[PDB]
Amino acid sequence: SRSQRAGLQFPVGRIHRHLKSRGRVGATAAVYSAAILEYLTAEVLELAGNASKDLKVKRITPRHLQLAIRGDEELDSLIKAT
Amino acid sequence: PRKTAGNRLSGLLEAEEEDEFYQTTYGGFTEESGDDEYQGDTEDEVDSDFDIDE
Amino acid sequence: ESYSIYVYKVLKQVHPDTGISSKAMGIMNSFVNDIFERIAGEASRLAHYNKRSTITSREIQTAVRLLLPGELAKHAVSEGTKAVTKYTS
Repeated sequence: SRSQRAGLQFPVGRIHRHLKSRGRVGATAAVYSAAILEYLTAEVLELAGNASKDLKVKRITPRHLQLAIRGDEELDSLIKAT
Repeated sequence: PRKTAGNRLSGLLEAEEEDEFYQTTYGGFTEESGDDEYQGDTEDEVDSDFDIDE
Repeated sequence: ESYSIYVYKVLKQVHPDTGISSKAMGIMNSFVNDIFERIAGEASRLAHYNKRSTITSREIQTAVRLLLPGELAKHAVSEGTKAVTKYTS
């Protein structure tokens, strides 16, 4: 896929369609956008899967997401500015 | 000097006061009773103007 | 828009043996959508500011730098550039 070319899990073409729905939108804008969104999802997820004293969470619930985001000065401030 | 000094301090301060933000945002970050596991047209969909000359 | 399936692909990459609840998945989809709207709105105004007809990775880098705090903007700029590079290469 085009997402694989960019080395990502996020849908580049779908993100391109979403950007257009919000004049031309180029592939680079869609690729850069998917990459940053994938980055933040991975940062939030990494922490939530490790939101334990044993660090082993079997299933991520909204408590883990609150521990992940609130447990991080930068994610907390990002979500709050939004 | 200690690489482990103040280990949990920052979090204990954060925990001192309730955050109403995490109670309302996106429906609130609270566990529900009956909160099941997430299950499992998945692939990317590409328009004609994806690879236009930028 | 729905990004829940791509949030899942990332979850399986970071934590292969970890699941996600439906409410939790919905919050992830809401967070991805809220951030997307901010970045887009921001890139949109820069293309307006510079009279640009085409939105490129230049506006997204400028948007990321404006809305993302501290270590997050630095890393997300490295992740976006890297991905664009391997796509354009």
